[PDB]
Amino acid sequence: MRECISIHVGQAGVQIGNACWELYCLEHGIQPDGQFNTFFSETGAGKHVPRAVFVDLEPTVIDEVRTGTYRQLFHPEQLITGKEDAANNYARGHYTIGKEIIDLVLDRIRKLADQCTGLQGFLVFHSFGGGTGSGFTSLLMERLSVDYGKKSKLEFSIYPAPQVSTAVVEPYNSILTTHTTLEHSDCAFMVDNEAIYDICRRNLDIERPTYTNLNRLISQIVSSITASLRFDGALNVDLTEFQTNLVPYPRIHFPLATYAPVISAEKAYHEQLSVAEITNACFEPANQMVKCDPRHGKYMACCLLYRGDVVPKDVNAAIATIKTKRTIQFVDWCPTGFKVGINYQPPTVVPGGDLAKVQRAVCMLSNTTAIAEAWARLDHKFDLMYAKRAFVHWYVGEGMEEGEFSEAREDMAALEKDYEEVGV
Amino acid sequence: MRECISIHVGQAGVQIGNACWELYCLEHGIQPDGQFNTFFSETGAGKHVPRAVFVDLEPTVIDEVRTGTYRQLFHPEQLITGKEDAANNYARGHYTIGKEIIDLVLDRIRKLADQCTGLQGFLVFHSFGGGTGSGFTSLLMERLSVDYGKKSKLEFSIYPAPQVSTAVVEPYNSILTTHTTLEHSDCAFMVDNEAIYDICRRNLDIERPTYTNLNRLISQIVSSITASLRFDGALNVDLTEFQTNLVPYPRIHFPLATYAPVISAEKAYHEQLSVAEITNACFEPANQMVKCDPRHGKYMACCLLYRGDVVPKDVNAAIATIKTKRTIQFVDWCPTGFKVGINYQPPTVVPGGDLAKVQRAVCMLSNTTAIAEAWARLDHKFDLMYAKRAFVHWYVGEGMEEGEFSEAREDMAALEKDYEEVGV
Amino acid sequence: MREIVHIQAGQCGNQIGAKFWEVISDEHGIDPTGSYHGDSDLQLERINVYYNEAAGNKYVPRAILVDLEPGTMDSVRSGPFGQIFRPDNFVFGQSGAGNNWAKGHYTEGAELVDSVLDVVRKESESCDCLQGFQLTHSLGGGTGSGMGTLLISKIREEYPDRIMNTFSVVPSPKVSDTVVEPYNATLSVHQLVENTDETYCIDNEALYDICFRTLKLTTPTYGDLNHLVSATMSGVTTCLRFPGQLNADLRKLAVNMVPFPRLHFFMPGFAPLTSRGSQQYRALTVPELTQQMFDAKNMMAACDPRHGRYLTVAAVFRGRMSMKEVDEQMLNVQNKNSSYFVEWIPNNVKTAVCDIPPRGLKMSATFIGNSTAIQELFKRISEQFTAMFRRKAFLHWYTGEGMDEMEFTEAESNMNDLVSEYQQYQ
Amino acid sequence: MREIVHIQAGQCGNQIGAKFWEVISDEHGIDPTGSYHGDSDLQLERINVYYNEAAGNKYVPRAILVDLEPGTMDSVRSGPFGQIFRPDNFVFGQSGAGNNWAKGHYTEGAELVDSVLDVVRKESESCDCLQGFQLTHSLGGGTGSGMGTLLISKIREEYPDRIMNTFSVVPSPKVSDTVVEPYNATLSVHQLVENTDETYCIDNEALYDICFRTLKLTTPTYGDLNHLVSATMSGVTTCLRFPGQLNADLRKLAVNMVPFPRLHFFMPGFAPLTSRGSQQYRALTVPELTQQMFDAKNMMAACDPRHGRYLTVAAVFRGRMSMKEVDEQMLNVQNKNSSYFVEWIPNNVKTAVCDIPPRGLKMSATFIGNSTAIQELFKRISEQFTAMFRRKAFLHWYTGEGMDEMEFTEAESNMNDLVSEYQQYQ
Ligand SMILES: CC[C@H](/C=C(/C)[C@@H]1C[C@@H](OC)C[C@H](O)C(C)(C)[C@@]2(O)O[C@@H](C[C@@H](OC)[C@H](O)C(=O)O1)C[C@@H](OC)[C@H]2O)CO
Ligand SMILES: Nc1nc2c(ncn2[C@@H]2O[C@H](COP(=O)(O)OP(=O)(O)OP(=O)(O)O)[C@@H](O)[C@H]2O)c(=O)[nH]1
Ligand SMILES: Nc1nc2c(ncn2[C@@H]2O[C@H](COP(=O)(O)OP(=O)(O)OP(=O)(O)O)[C@@H](O)[C@H]2O)c(=O)[nH]1
Ligand SMILES: Nc1nc2c(ncn2[C@@H]2O[C@H](COP(=O)(O)OP(=O)(O)O)[C@@H](O)[C@H]2O)c(=O)[nH]1
Ligand SMILES: Nc1nc2c(ncn2[C@@H]2O[C@H](COP(=O)(O)OP(=O)(O)O)[C@@H](O)[C@H]2O)c(=O)[nH]1
Ligand SMILES: [Mg+2]
Ligand SMILES: [Mg+2]
Repeated sequence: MRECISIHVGQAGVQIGNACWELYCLEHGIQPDGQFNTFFSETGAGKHVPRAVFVDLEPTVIDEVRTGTYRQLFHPEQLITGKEDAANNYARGHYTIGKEIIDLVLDRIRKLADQCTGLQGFLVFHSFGGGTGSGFTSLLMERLSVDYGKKSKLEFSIYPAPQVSTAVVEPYNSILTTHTTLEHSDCAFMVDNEAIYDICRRNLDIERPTYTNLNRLISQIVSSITASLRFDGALNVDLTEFQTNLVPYPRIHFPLATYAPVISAEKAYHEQLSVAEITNACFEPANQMVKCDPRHGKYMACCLLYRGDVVPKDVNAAIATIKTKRTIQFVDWCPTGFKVGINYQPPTVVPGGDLAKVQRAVCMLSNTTAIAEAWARLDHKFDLMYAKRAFVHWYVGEGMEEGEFSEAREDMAALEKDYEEVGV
Repeated sequence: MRECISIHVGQAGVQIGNACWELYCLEHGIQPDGQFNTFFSETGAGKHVPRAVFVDLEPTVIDEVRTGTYRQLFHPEQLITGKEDAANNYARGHYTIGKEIIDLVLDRIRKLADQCTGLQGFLVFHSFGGGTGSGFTSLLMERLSVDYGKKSKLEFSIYPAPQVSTAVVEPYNSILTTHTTLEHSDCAFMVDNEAIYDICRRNLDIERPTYTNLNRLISQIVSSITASLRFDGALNVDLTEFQTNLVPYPRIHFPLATYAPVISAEKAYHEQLSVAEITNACFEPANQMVKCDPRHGKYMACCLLYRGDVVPKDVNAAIATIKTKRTIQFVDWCPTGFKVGINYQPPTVVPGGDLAKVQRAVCMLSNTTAIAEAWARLDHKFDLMYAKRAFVHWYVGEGMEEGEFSEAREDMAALEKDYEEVGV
Repeated sequence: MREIVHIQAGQCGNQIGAKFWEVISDEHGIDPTGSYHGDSDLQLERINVYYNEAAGNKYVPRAILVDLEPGTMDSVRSGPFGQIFRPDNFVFGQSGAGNNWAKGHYTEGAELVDSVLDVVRKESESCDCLQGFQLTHSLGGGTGSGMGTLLISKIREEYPDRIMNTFSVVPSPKVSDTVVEPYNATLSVHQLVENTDETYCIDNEALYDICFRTLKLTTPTYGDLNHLVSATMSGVTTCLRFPGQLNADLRKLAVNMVPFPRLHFFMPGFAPLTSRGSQQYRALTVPELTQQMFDAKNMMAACDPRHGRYLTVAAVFRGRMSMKEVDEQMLNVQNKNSSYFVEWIPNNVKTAVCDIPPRGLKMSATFIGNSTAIQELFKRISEQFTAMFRRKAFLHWYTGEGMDEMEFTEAESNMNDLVSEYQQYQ
Repeated sequence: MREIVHIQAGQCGNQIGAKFWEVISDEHGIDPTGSYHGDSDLQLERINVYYNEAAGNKYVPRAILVDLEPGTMDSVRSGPFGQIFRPDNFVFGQSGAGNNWAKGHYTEGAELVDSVLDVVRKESESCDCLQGFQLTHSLGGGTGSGMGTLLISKIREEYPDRIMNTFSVVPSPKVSDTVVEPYNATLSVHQLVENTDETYCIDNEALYDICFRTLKLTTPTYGDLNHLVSATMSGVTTCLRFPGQLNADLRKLAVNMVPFPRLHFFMPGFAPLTSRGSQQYRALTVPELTQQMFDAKNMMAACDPRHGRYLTVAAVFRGRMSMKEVDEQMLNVQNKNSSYFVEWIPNNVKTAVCDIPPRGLKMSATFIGNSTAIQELFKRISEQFTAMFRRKAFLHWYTGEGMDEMEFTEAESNMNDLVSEYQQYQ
């Protein structure tokens, strides 16, 4: 049967993973003590065990998981630990400390694969900017590529925001990650914290958020992406289809991920929440989950994942309407720029949560030239930093070389050029 | 189906809107918690939600609405708020503060339009003289014109009285509004507070009134205007018909609005309240809801909206009688100067109210050269004020220019000339 | 939205301010320890206009208390509501001001003003949407007059698009309280003409008249006079803090009351003011209240309003009342006595109404008049000043602090120009 | 994993250390007899970072106490938490250091240092994964400065791939505490430039300012100043000892705070610091805390931060808070006042958050700033040093211990180079 393996790497990734697992449990009625095959590997005592890899170089987040509510759910191995974190240092992830743990991780992955009779591939959770999530993740991905080749390697990545950050070596790390996951990862789905905060401010009418809320939101999106593997419905999408439909050229593979309706209990009753409306919301500039205007960019390819009550006719109508709008610009070379997925199973509400129950929800994954601007900004930042050789002694002092940075910059430039070409 | 969207702007407008919504609820049996399509957009839980836009730059009136009885009825968006009011300053509405909020309002309007399958157009409630109701409303109207074009834009406007006022920059603002809603609004229906007070003194036999009563009276008129969209009856009038029937020339589009019978419980029993009598009352100088004598002016076009028990024969007879009177002067060029609308549904009584139950009621909308005098008076006032350049530093200090005033005056003069021509 | 920052400067300014904070506190149901004990939700809805909330449902007035000498503020702290203020918002110097505008504006005050500005900035940063500043001071002394003016100058420079309004206690024609009063007043007024949006002119002689002639009070205390002033002050901002039928605002009032930028000196009044003996004898009708409001004997400036014309008057009514009645009364006053209202501004009276009346009254009203009669005050001050300056009497106290003759002449010129302007519309 | 070894050297170093161990003990629920009396499992989970466990659930700080004279350590032992330390971890000599860097570094200290190194080795052998060393000392004396520097040199040579961080009490521009301070400080600083990964610069004058201006404390004790320092110290390592949303680390902070290897001198701060009188008057919001953090008056070095630019700042927040809010505040500071942040490093502020707040507070924060303003301290020291050295004043005390003129010149050269480097980014 259809089976996939999750990998959660870092602090952020692990946090996201916790939320995801909670959501999954809520969906499939599994208790916190383990009392589906797609995600939960079943054993001979009416016990369901997640099929995930949990990795951190700092033993803190993992320790929390091990002590908390869902400790009996997880295996005592899936949760892997180290001794000291990378500390926002790609070099300490990719070269120095990662090559101590990576083997174990690989072994675990192999074991998990062995336990499956049709592994669709991988879902990986990391962060552009973090020390572990940048370098270690990259290393892992390379190894996976070497091993499996034609198994799906999907990534969920926390992109650094333009006007806000939490680390002053974040441009370097991200750039390095981009350089060394450009020839491995098939899809890298993007979420941005600033964007999420903006969404919270606007749609939810909440202006005192925290990381937990963000994680929950991310988990919803993840669930939507993966809902076709675990339930019936017209147009059952696969993990392998995304690659086919959202990657026109192999270097160009960063699509944005957005969710609608993200709305509180008060204006759920006021709104109709029809299909068309939701679709419209999905394409609105402010509702997007990154800091980019899709008015400044042409949509190459979009993928829509309707979940709940949806008459396909209505969906079609909505799509037609979207096409009609002047705006919402598409590229010349992609007329058919839509993929549609439908599930009978509705979204699931998490107790003590932000979101209310809905009849129908939609998740949109869109690959566009709007991200080019973001990339350019990042490059500029990098240039500003690297011109004075700031922080370079840390990276060079653990493995890296002067020249690698230059190469990375060149690669970024090439990517930008490609994007520009696509735009024409 | 037939659908229209209400817009309520200012303090006064918002107050009026509250009353209107109460009246609507009473009519259609909707509870204060939402438990028709023409005004109430229906959602999937046996809940009815108004289809209105509520706008104020000062967050006080809106806050009151949000806390009061009908808080659950309204959406948490339809009620829009700002931070600081215009303070009787057209310039702070039209130029400075309005261009912060206007976009949001436009978006809301668009959303509402999208939710309709046959938008008849708009009903807007503001005030000539107020800071927000003058400038902001004008701005909104212009935007609407730019967007929709051939959607009906009806206005309900509180005209400043001649011998009484509540603000000593009221001539300026009103003039500005007139200048910038002369090429946008199709109809601007008029009510005057002094006139209403006079009516209360005379017909109702009440001489301790308040704003609430006035608002209720206005709401009755509004209901009468809109009763044909929501009930059956011979001669079902539309919002689009008013424009056709009451606007002989595009600049000339201010008709007076009057209601009969406005009478208390004591002399409801004494009076017969026949159709003819009511019609006669409608054309009487003192009963009119503005400070103008229609003996000093020719009626261009009149529209009568009979509501309740009415034999059309009786109505015809009444009209004939009216025509006979020497008122009651009509223009040479408009022989057919009557439009007749009838509804089987009677008027609805509001608990703790001024008015008693009646069999039949009539609302008259009349476009006449009597308003020319009022306009002239206003112009004179403006001239008296502007000759010394009084208050101009406030307006000029936020956007306006010396010259705009002159232009406005010229426009007013032109309007007066047109009216004079029509009179001949 | 609509936060107001209060500054109280010098002896009189701090004293009036204490009373004002008491009154506002009682209106909002706030006890001296910053706890709320009200009965209505309306009490808290707009509490943010004057108060800042702290841990444990504590409310702290956005008030800055300024003096060059510690005595008055020590007394304030010792007082009933004194413990409600933020300790860090007392800003004081050590040397007195000697009823000397130069010491307040140029020397002693110059040393302290930066510290005050820092506190002001801190408070303004806590405002979601700061409306503006309210200042309380005297015009005749050194601190309130010199230091106060200086503060105003600084704040207007930094926040030129906010409202700057003052309650300014002025000298009285009969019985001056200091010898250099004319000098100080003229020096302050010069600065206020150019740096404030509105100034409420309070005359202690008028207050005494009110106490004796109207209230029948044998033995008025400064406390009692202060109370009256506080009541007027509260009236002005009522429409920011409560609902109504015609919701006024500071800015709105300014728009309707200032037809030319320099003419922003108002005569305040309050109603009803009735003796404790004759309370049951009066019928509390809106007409009667209106009559009280427009009675010269119920004004708080050193003017005969009948010796000039009203350019504009703003009336703010509090309680339940018929808008019909109010409007009719306003019409009647203007029609009957059109000679007392400038003819070039039709509808010289603006009305606002707030539903929630002050404690112990069903109805009340506050009156704000921009009358050309105010010129008399200025003219009298100018005469006094010139009487001294032409002999350079007392001048060494000011030249010793670095002021020059030319400044005094400039001040005189400004004053005279103002008077001329007023005479135009008279 | 992540064990930290503490070394406290000389009088000030031992005194500050005592307070630090008290504070940490109370945080972990450890009583003076090494018994745990906590209420949460979080208290013990990472107790190994600072403590070693012994028979009978006894916890013993991994602390090495060093002095050339016995007095101070005798006092420490006599003190409240003094009995918690391992007796074998007191390492002392018999002859004093006479405020003489040469005696600490080359002669008296040289005789004792091997014994200290042996103890250090013993402690490091008990670490599953030793993170690094924390040193507490003064820069102006003989023992903490000379001996302390020497120890640092030795340990870095032996453990060059571990973190070496110091809390270093420096001389203050107004009121020096010894005559040879400039010499000692320069000699220490020379060594620290090359042998430490980060140094927190503490100025006693700044502490006194904090106590008087901010805390409103009439009579601060050295104990009280020490407390503040201890609080800052604890802040730095909070993320090793407790869970969080953004788990920081020493190494992470170093990575984000040191853009060039020699520029590793930080100005520490702590928040909130509020007077006992005015506690209820403050609303404890993250914004307000941020404002406190960035206020020059709340810094613990002898700098005006406004006289330079921030290269990087690390903020560590403790308690429950909205990450959204924190990030927004950080953005606002940088956008509003971009001139105070070096333009070549976008996102100059790094934030970390630990869920568990310190005792008696719902929220707190610790501030670590790498500002080019620090150059002023160095420049002033250099001026002082040169003033003496050009006359060879007091020099015989050092040449008598075998030091040569050339060393002093080298030290001066280093200092000047450092200053020049700082000026580059200014
Ligand atoms: C951003 C880095 C930073 C630079 C500046 C200028 C920062 C910015 C702001 O704080 C964040 C100032 C702040 O918003 C206030 C105005 C409320 C305030 O705190 O400013 C200080 C004086 C100011 O320097 C002038 C302060 O010392 C300071 O450091 O300010 C007086 C104080 O009295 C209560 C109060 O008025 C240095 O680290
Ligand atoms: N949405 C979300 N973002 C997070 C979370 N935790 C961290 N981040 C973001 O991730 C980035 C930091 O990377 P981390 O994952 O914390 O770093 P790490 O992978 O543990 O790497 P090191 O700590 O450097 O070894 C920042 O942009 C954070 O805002 C989380 O729980 N949710
Ligand atoms: N009939 C009626 N008239 C009102 C009401 N409220 C205000 N008015 C009238 O409207 C005019 C004042 O305009 P407002 O609507 O109060 O002003 P606004 O639109 O809020 O504008 P600003 O307050 O200036 O920002 C005056 O002529 C009032 O008599 C009301 O509830 N009913
Ligand atoms: N109404 C009133 N006037 C006061 C009060 N205290 C002082 N004054 C008046 O203020 C003027 C004296 O100025 P004052 O404020 O005491 O001097 P300062 O401290 O230098 O500003 C005189 O006209 C006094 O009559 C008071 O509490 N209330
Ligand atoms: N903050 C603080 N400073 C101290 C303490 N004890 C001494 N000092 C300072 O440390 C410096 C003197 O050095 P000290 O440590 O006593 O000399 P040592 O024993 O030779 O290292 C001076 O600047 C003193 O002000 C203390 O307990 N706390
Ligand atoms: Mg980590
Ligand atoms: Mg308004």
